[PDB]
Amino acid sequence: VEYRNWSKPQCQITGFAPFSKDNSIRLSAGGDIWVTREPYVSCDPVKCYQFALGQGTTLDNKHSNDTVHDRIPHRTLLMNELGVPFHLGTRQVCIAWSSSSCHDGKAWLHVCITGDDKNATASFIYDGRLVDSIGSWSQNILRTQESECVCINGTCTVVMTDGSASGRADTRILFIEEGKIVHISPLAGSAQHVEECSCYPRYPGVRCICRDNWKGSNRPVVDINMEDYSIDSSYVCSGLVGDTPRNDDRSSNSNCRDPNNERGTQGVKGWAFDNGNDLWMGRTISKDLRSGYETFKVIGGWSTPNSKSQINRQVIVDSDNRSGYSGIFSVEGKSCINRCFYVELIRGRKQETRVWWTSNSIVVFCGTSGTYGTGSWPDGANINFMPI
Amino acid sequence: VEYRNWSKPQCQITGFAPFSKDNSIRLSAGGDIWVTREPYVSCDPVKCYQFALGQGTTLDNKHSNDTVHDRIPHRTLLMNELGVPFHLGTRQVCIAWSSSSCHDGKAWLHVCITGDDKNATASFIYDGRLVDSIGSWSQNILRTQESECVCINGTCTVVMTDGSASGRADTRILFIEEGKIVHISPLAGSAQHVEECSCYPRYPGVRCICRDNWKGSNRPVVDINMEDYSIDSSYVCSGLVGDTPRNDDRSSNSNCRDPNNERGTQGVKGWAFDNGNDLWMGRTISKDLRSGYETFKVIGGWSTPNSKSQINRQVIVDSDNRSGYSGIFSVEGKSCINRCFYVELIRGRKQETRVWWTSNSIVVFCGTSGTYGTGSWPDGANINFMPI
Amino acid sequence: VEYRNWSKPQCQITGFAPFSKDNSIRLSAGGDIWVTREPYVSCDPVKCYQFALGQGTTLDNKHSNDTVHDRIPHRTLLMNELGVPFHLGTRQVCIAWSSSSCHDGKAWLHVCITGDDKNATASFIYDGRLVDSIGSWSQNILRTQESECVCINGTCTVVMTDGSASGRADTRILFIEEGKIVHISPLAGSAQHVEECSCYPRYPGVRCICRDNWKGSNRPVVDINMEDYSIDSSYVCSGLVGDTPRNDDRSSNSNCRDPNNERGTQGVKGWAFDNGNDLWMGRTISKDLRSGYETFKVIGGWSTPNSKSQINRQVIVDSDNRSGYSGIFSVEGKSCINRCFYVELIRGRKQETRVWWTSNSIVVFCGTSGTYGTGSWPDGANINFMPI
Amino acid sequence: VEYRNWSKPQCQITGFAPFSKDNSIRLSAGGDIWVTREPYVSCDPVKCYQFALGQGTTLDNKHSNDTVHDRIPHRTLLMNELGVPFHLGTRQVCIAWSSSSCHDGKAWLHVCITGDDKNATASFIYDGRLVDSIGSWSQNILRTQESECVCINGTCTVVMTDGSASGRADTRILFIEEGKIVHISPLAGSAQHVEECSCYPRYPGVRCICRDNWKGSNRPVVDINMEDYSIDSSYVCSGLVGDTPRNDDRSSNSNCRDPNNERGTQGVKGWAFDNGNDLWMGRTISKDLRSGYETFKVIGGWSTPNSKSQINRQVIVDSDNRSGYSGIFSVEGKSCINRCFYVELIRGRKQETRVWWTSNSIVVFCGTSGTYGTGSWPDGANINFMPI
Ligand SMILES: *[C@@H]1O[C@H](CO[C@H]2O[C@H](CO)[C@@H](O)[C@H](O)[C@@H]2O)[C@@H](O[C@@H]2O[C@H](CO)[C@@H](O[C@@H]3O[C@H](CO)[C@@H](O)[C@H](O[C@H]4O[C@H](CO)[C@@H](O)[C@H](O)[C@@H]4O[C@H]4O[C@H](CO)[C@@H](O)[C@H](O)[C@@H]4O)[C@@H]3O)[C@H](O)[C@H]2NC(C)=O)[C@H](O)[C@H]1NC(C)=O
Ligand SMILES: *[C@@H]1O[C@H](CO[C@H]2O[C@H](CO)[C@@H](O)[C@H](O)[C@@H]2O)[C@@H](O[C@@H]2O[C@H](CO)[C@@H](O[C@@H]3O[C@H](CO)[C@@H](O)[C@H](O[C@H]4O[C@H](CO)[C@@H](O)[C@H](O)[C@@H]4O[C@H]4O[C@H](CO)[C@@H](O)[C@H](O)[C@@H]4O)[C@@H]3O)[C@H](O)[C@H]2NC(C)=O)[C@H](O)[C@H]1NC(C)=O
Ligand SMILES: *[C@@H]1O[C@H](CO[C@H]2O[C@H](CO)[C@@H](O)[C@H](O)[C@@H]2O)[C@@H](O[C@@H]2O[C@H](CO)[C@@H](O[C@@H]3O[C@H](CO)[C@@H](O)[C@H](O[C@H]4O[C@H](CO)[C@@H](O)[C@H](O)[C@@H]4O[C@H]4O[C@H](CO)[C@@H](O)[C@H](O)[C@@H]4O)[C@@H]3O)[C@H](O)[C@H]2NC(C)=O)[C@H](O)[C@H]1NC(C)=O
Ligand SMILES: *[C@@H]1O[C@H](CO[C@H]2O[C@H](CO)[C@@H](O)[C@H](O)[C@@H]2O)[C@@H](O[C@@H]2O[C@H](CO)[C@@H](O[C@@H]3O[C@H](CO)[C@@H](O)[C@H](O[C@H]4O[C@H](CO)[C@@H](O)[C@H](O)[C@@H]4O[C@H]4O[C@H](CO)[C@@H](O)[C@H](O)[C@@H]4O)[C@@H]3O)[C@H](O)[C@H]2NC(C)=O)[C@H](O)[C@H]1NC(C)=O
Ligand SMILES: *[C@@H]1O[C@H](CO)[C@@H](O[C@@H]2O[C@H](CO)[C@@H](O)[C@H](O)[C@H]2NC(C)=O)[C@H](O)[C@H]1NC(C)=O
Ligand SMILES: *[C@@H]1O[C@H](CO)[C@@H](O[C@@H]2O[C@H](CO)[C@@H](O)[C@H](O)[C@H]2NC(C)=O)[C@H](O)[C@H]1NC(C)=O
Ligand SMILES: *[C@@H]1O[C@H](CO)[C@@H](O[C@@H]2O[C@H](CO)[C@@H](O)[C@H](O)[C@H]2NC(C)=O)[C@H](O)[C@H]1NC(C)=O
Ligand SMILES: *[C@@H]1O[C@H](CO)[C@@H](O[C@@H]2O[C@H](CO)[C@@H](O)[C@H](O)[C@H]2NC(C)=O)[C@H](O)[C@H]1NC(C)=O
Ligand SMILES: CC(=O)Nc1ccc(C(=O)O)cc1NC(=O)CO
Ligand SMILES: CC(=O)Nc1ccc(C(=O)O)cc1NC(=O)CO
Ligand SMILES: CC(=O)Nc1ccc(C(=O)O)cc1NC(=O)CO
Ligand SMILES: CC(=O)Nc1ccc(C(=O)O)cc1NC(=O)CO
Ligand SMILES: [Ca+2]
Ligand SMILES: [Ca+2]
Ligand SMILES: [Ca+2]
Ligand SMILES: [Ca+2]
Repeated sequence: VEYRNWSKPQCQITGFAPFSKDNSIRLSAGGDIWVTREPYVSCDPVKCYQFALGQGTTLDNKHSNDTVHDRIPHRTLLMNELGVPFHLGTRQVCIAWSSSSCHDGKAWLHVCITGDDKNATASFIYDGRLVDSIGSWSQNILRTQESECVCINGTCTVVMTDGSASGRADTRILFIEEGKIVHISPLAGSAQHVEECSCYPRYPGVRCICRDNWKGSNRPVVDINMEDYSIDSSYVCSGLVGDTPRNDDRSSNSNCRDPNNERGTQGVKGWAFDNGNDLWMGRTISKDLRSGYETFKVIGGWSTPNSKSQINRQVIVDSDNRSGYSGIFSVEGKSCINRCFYVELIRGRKQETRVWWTSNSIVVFCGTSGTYGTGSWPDGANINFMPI
Repeated sequence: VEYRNWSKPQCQITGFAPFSKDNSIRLSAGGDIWVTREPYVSCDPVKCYQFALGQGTTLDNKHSNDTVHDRIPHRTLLMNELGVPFHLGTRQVCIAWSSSSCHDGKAWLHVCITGDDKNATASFIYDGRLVDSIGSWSQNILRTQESECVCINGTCTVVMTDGSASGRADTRILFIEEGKIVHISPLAGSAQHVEECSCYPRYPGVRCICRDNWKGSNRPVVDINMEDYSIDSSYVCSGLVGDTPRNDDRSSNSNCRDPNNERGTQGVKGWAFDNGNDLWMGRTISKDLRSGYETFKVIGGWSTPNSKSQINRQVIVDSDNRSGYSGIFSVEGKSCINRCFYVELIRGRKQETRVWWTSNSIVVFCGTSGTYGTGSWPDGANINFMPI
Repeated sequence: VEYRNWSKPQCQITGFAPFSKDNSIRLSAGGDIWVTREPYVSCDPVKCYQFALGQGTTLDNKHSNDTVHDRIPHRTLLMNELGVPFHLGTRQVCIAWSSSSCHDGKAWLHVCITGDDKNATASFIYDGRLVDSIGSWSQNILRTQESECVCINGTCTVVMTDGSASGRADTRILFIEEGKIVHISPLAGSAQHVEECSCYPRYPGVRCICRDNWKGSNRPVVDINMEDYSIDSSYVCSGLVGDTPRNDDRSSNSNCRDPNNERGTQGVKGWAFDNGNDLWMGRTISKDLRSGYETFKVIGGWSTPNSKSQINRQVIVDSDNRSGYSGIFSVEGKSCINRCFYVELIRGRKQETRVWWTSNSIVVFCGTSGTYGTGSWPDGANINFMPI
Repeated sequence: VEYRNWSKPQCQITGFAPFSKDNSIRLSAGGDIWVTREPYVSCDPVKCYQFALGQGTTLDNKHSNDTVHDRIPHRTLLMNELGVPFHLGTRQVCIAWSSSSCHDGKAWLHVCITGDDKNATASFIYDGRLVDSIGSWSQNILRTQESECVCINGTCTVVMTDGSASGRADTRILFIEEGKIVHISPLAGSAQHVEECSCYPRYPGVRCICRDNWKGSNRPVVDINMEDYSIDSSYVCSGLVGDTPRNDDRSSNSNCRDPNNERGTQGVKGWAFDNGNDLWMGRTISKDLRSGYETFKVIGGWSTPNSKSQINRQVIVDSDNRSGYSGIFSVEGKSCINRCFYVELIRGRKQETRVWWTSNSIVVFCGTSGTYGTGSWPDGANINFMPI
């Protein structure tokens, strides 16, 4: 085998077509299915798998009550082939309440994180074995992407943070090269608060549209140069803007340079990608809550400040139901590296209160230069038939 | 590996012998088994798998109530090795309420279809990755075979339709060549309404005995020439005729040229194949309802109008119980390409009303030049022990 | 790969050591486990698997009531790796109420039998695909071994019968050579009623200690010469004698030539093997019922009429609980072909009546030249905790 | 493939980072999970698996009542990939109430033990097939490690005992070389009662920190020279001392030469390893009960009598909950052979009495030269939500 060096032009996509869905919640009312959160999908050259931080339990387990909590010593990273639900036969690849896996092209790398918020650790399991580790620097919930890291020629770069939800955090980018961290670079550029990045190969570099829990609705962008370990950062030019909550199309702004300070203290993991001066992106159809999810093309959104010229939209999840976290994921084509996204459909506590558990099912569309109709693929679980 | 080029003489079969059965419904009253419909089986050179459009749920899930509906955003294409039921560990290969998979001889192709009836899309997932897509042309339930497409030297041909259940539809045949649609040809020949075809390799071409929901009981035939992308069509010569409902042996007819207009607005996916001037075929033992299923050889049925000279019959499913959809499937032998069929044994709503769910189990016999007894292999599930 | 030609001296065993056990019944009261019967184990060069004719249902399924019946259209041949129970994820390799599988050394052969007792068929699935078939000759429950057939250089020989439980049957031996039956030879020798043979390689031939439901307690022996397709037959010389029911050690006899007519109309699948003039063998500890199971070495038992000189006995299953069918199975060693056996531990109806189901779990010891203690490994399921 | 010859310098570890956890008990209240005990993990060059002696049942099976008993004919050795719970789809690799598996570098070896305490046997299944066996020598619960044996160049050494819990036992070390026992050597050195050893490669030899149920809290050490089949033994120099029960840090002692006779009649499987004159080790945080588990580095602990100079400690399992057995396990790195440990988290009868079952879940950290925070990863199962 050789390493993934991703040297192929990004495909010229026309929009998004359907790819996977697992009905996990639907099945949960009639099968021993896990109770996960903050999911994502990644693929090795031959096939894809779906990741998710389970709650160390099943929906029918009374151990589901209080599944809202974000970090318990029992959150383990599950890993199935893309399309097969998290049934008792699922492998818990490692202990972690926050993660990121990528496949250098020879084996898998799994940034797994557990422990006290104040003082947590991060295990770097590569090729099944624990190659290195690192500990909490700012002694405050050392976290990472909750999406897949990316590798180019042997080095895989994961951007992690440790600092303060709504406040100045110490974000840095590790260059774990085959399990062992070969270098660490503090965040450069303008960005004011990088959280849970959605990264993707941009030969010869890596680009990340992230989050910003501090004071921006417009998405942060963290560019890592693979050549010299450098870093740069900014924000998306898009005027539409995509985080949640956010202001609203008419009254939202961004200048690619600073946090817009428009309902900013807030967030949800999102994604996006350039293409010429344009920006393929997607956000919740709702601007206050995580309901529904749309995607569209903002002509100019990449290179021109506050552009609100939208186009090619699509309802992935109708507005009348829940959405959630969202990341990106690439797949090498025979001629070009395609772009794909997934959607976390969360159900349970806080929003819906009939139940005492909080799990989620996924949905994944993929770039396509072909044609396509219209639809809305929600979770589908009747909360009234659900356990608890 | 090389591609399947199917250049082998079709075996000279004597009848049909037993091959698989999964008791899915039987097991459903005592196990987390899925709730599928419109099943089929296909095989790559080494082994076979069984497909089925599940209802994004299990029989015990209250989410089973109303499983009668044909298309919900939750229907995903399941895929197991031939013989292992759709238990929670089954992979949902893609989102689709209508499909067709084939294996060019190097990897699998999966025509998956979801979305609004009015405007649906069709994803062409090949080798795990989404290679292309196409959208609804007549803006009316873009559908396909619900059986396996066939490939010769690299090009795989699936015939799809989009138009009007009982009325003129726009049927066309795509030539997806390794995920990407390399050509599309509108239906030629006489045929008046091709629906859910059962196709099979007929080196150097592909032949399809399909359905006809408009005005025929006799089965349509769609021949695709692989050489020039052409098309031709007609109807089976058989006087016995095999759709449902249909008239009845004595009073049924066909002339290989036009819809017989004998209870025609009606249908069920069926299959058949030539052999000299003869026609191996199978239909429900009942001519009004889908109960039971028989097979036999009509001497002349292929090349001579309205032939009712039957022979070599066999009861696969006794008349006293349910049958359903049915397709064909080929398997390369060491010297000849064998012919095989499967039977959808449906249970649940509308017909049986004790329950509120509608699932099905399969049965599959395969051509054989050997000897064989007689039997009847139904579903076997006691509807009185069944959930709901 | 090459074929198994078994040219190695049989190991010089000292007795039997433990190998597998699946606790299937025990697990059945707390898991979706199948309801099988007439089990057996076989191995391909690399590993072993365990076979069993399930009842097309689980113990918790109400579909378990009446699982006593021997042949229903729903009995399918299950196949797991040696040691993993028949859980919903088990593959139903084919439809069959009587079978025999062997592995020529390149792929598997599965003699599967279903259909009407009067007129049943026998599918010969080889390398996943149906290669041939044969139909019922004496129009009376065409059956076979319920153990593994054996192959030498490409030809695999299964001995089947069709005739009359307690009466003259037409037993014959097929020489299915890679799926296709290359020859059939009627039973020769003295034997008066061969039923469900336990066969084993005896380079360059195959030997079978079978059953005799007609008028013998002493076991039949069917030798097949691979060289010329011939056959020969007789009975074991052993005076101890091992079928059930049988007379009793003191008053039991045999002369290697004729049925002893000592409680003969009766049977249970058993096994045994030579070694010089001696005979390794095993029978139920009880001589009327199937309770318990023992093994021992009869010095002379092979070559000398009515020898009752026993030695090296062992209680595999203590007398206070159920046993059942039993077959043999070989395994190639690095220097010699080892001999192994398995024991069907049946539970359920007729004998135990608290329940309405009849399933079984297995136990398997294997030859050993080493040392070993003593024990008793029964089923272990508390019938009072069991479903129904 | 080649054999594992382990010729690499042991890594220079800084402490322990998280690796796996299976939440088995947590899942048991909502899934068909097995009821095991005395677990362990081992890895072949490519990946790891987790072993455990199940109780031939599930927690929901009424067959769980009385799962406290240590040896029943139904205890079978389960084997899953590291991270996937013991769900019905788990393979019972053999019959055994005491075991040890290792992988010579070409295939697996499984020392499985069952039978009467008085007269038990030990099957040596290698490469799937039973290669040899041995019987009970002192006719008293022939037992072994309950951890993984180790192999160097083709010979795998397991140290077994048979004798008297609290009294002089006959411990010996077998040198099973590819299934067949090529030599046996009685225990040499000073050690007074070796029980369930935790062994590890120390090129060109093997070292074992074991137990001592007789009259020591300080751990026994059994060194096996691979070169000449010799043996040597002693006790750890550490003054901290790690068994349970034990005296207490201030008042505990050891001189590397004799049993300390400090609460000695007692035990629990533990582990430890040298590093220069130092000793990496771990024990329960409690000195009377098995609650909690800690690890630390005793500077000098290896080469200097009664050293109590501790350092680098860590709470793996907080003191407020249960721990249990513990073994070691090695993993070859790209440059050095890393050291790892696992912790048996037991739940059920005797200690906790709300329930009638006694199962356990595991936790596994692995050596690391990196950094790491602090945490406590217990079982997590709310005994009040648990079955029975
Ligand atoms: C491909 O296919 C699309 C499908 O797009 C998406 O449509 C779904 C529904 O919106 C969405 O959830 C799914 O995920 C698809 O991706 C084709 O067009 C689209 O489909 C429908 C119908 O054309 C549009 O749906 C809207 O939402 C309501 C529910 O479906 C519907 O009621 C809305 O219509 C109201 O306005 C119409 C005129 O537009 C009017 O006739 C009615 O009055 C109607 O009723 C409301 O209005 C009144 C009060 O305000 C009262 O009558 C009554 O109380 C009621 O509340 C609306 O139609 C969807 O927006 C539409 N267009 C698009 C661009 O998606 C599309 O043909 C094709 N396009 C592409 C690019 O492939
Ligand atoms: C191989 O084996 C076949 C098996 O073929 C199929 O038979 C099953 C039953 O029909 C079918 O479900 C299964 O799937 C097999 O594939 C051998 O022959 C066949 O088997 C039976 C018996 O010979 C035939 O079955 C028919 O269906 C009824 C249920 O089994 C049965 O009652 C029918 O018989 C009535 O007529 C007979 C004479 O034919 C007469 O003796 C009785 O009176 C009987 O009773 C009814 O009639 C009266 C009122 O009308 C009253 O007595 C009473 O009220 C009752 O209702 C009939 O026998 C099946 O048709 C038959 N033939 C064939 C060609 O399949 C076959 O030997 C062999 N063939 C081949 C090609 O391999
Ligand atoms: C290896 O290990 C064997 C184990 O062999 C098998 O023993 C188990 C029990 O029989 C069997 O189920 C398991 O599968 C093993 O494979 C060692 O020896 C064997 O073990 C026991 C004890 O030595 C023998 O068991 C017999 O069965 C009864 C239950 O265990 C037991 O009660 C019987 O003993 C009666 O007789 C003894 C003297 O023999 C006497 O002291 C008592 O009185 C006892 O009690 C009954 O008798 C009276 C009324 O008749 C009353 O006292 C009271 O009411 C009660 O009913 C008997 O001991 C087993 O037979 C024995 N021998 C053998 C050769 O297996 C063996 O050491 C070693 N051998 C080898 C070849 O490896
Ligand atoms: C990396 O991160 C460690 C984490 O180490 C371990 O800490 C967990 C809790 O002990 C453990 O279960 C987990 O597995 C970790 O591996 C960082 O430091 C450690 O964390 C905490 C806080 O610093 C320490 O925990 C102790 O245990 C109690 C529960 O957490 C806590 O209440 C204890 O504190 C009592 O003393 C403090 C001063 O120490 C005082 O402020 C309070 O009064 C407090 O309250 C009790 O005392 C009074 C009565 O006696 C009353 O106030 C009241 O009734 C109450 O009972 C204590 O803090 C843990 O020991 C600590 N240190 C270490 C070295 O682990 C560490 O920063 C970093 N280290 C490394 C090497 O990476
Ligand atoms: C990126 O990876 C590809 C695959 O390793 C490299 O291209 C291959 O190697 C040589 C030199 O380019 C050619 O003969 C092959 O035909 C190439 N493979 C294919 C599929 O075209 C490529 O050089 C790598 N490096 C860069 C910088 O792109
Ligand atoms: C159809 O496929 C077969 C397999 O690729 C082709 O035949 C093989 O290739 C060469 C030329 O025919 C022969 O030496 C081999 O012996 C053939 N294989 C076998 C199993 O016979 C065949 O040419 C393909 N093309 C056509 C048009 O049939
Ligand atoms: C039985 O099978 C074995 C394996 O195919 C044959 O022996 C091998 O082939 C040649 C000729 O004997 C030797 O160089 C190899 O060393 C043999 N293999 C082994 C493992 O010894 C053997 O000839 C076959 N035929 C017969 C009649 O025994
Ligand atoms: C231990 O095992 C290794 C692997 O088999 C042996 O080293 C390899 O073999 C030759 C001779 O040493 C070298 O060319 C290879 O480069 C070695 N492999 C690696 C990865 O370095 C080694 O000799 C074995 N024996 C001993 C005593 O260490
Ligand atoms: C470790 C962890 O709590 N991850 C999260 C997951 C979801 C959410 C969320 O609110 O959906 C938040 C966090 N935490 C943060 O991002 C804090 O800035
Ligand atoms: C997509 C879809 O509804 N497929 C079907 C499946 C079964 C049936 C059926 O009636 O069994 C019908 C359809 N639809 C049509 O064929 C309409 O002409
Ligand atoms: C097909 C079938 O019934 N197999 C059997 C299995 C078990 C038994 C049994 O009685 O255990 C009997 C049979 N049948 C016969 O052997 C009749 O001679
Ligand atoms: C075979 C067996 O009983 N193994 C054990 C497991 C656990 C324990 C235990 O007490 O945790 C004890 C034993 N037995 C012994 O070690 C006797 O010295
Ligand atoms: Ca924000
Ligand atoms: Ca019609
Ligand atoms: Ca008899
Ligand atoms: Ca002790």
